[PDB]
Amino acid sequence: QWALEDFEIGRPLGKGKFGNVYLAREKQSKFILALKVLFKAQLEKAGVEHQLRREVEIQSHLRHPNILRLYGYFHDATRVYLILEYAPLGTVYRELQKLSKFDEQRTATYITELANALSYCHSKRVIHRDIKPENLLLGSAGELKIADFGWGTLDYLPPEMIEGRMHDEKVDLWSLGVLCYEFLVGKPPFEANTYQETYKRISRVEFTFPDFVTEGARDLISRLLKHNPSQRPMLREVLEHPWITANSS
Ligand SMILES: CCc1ccc(/N=C2\S/C(=C\c3ccnc(Nc4ccc(C(=O)O)cn4)c3)C(=O)N2C)cc1
Repeated sequence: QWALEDFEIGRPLGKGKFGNVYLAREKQSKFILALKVLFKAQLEKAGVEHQLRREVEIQSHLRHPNILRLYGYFHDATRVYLILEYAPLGTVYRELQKLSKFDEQRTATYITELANALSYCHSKRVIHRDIKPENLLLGSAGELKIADFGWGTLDYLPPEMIEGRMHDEKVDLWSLGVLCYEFLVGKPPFEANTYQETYKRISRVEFTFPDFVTEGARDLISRLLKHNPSQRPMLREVLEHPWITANSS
């Protein structure tokens, strides 16, 4: 429906595996949004075409305030364009870097926001979203927005996905643990200098806490980071968790 001639392109906002995202404005309405540019040549030399277009026509039907919206899309001769919600306050990564680590209120708040977004995805049968801080954006009121493109790094993957086995909903509860830890500590709990070592650290579930992490947070993270998926909580139970309810908004 749309065309490139409909939009005025602005400053760059980020670069992903598949393309660059620019700030953009639609002329008729003056609507501010983000526009992504994917070269269909680059897509077909990695063999990723149509693998993603499934997710494109899925994302389209995912309306939730803690998930970045995909308004629509179109293609010219040599390229493909995605019209997406623009998140004013940038990535959670950029924010985590400035501050080093987040306090418990900000952290629990993001975990609540994440949980609701994931609980929503799971109701719509969408499983395993890549929620690295680099893929988390911040809306105008500092509200978290899940913004990934997957359907490299092991840091957020649970044992089952790295060890080849089948997985379910509860993958996303491991990730919440990894992120609850990374928000408070500043570094994910299984970080290492090599792929091969992170693999072991994740497999053997070898994480430790700095002195400053509270016993309530040690509890939640410990609950979320279980090798056996069955043992992990439900998202309801995470939102119910005392440490969360105490500090969250
Ligand atoms: C909706 C489905 C979707 C999700 C993610 C996608 N991939 C993206 S989005 C993106 C960046 C992006 C999208 C929307 N809003 C912002 N907001 C920002 C970013 C940076 C700054 C800043 O540093 O000053 C300020 N605001 C950034 C991206 O880089 N990729 C790969 C593509 C489609």
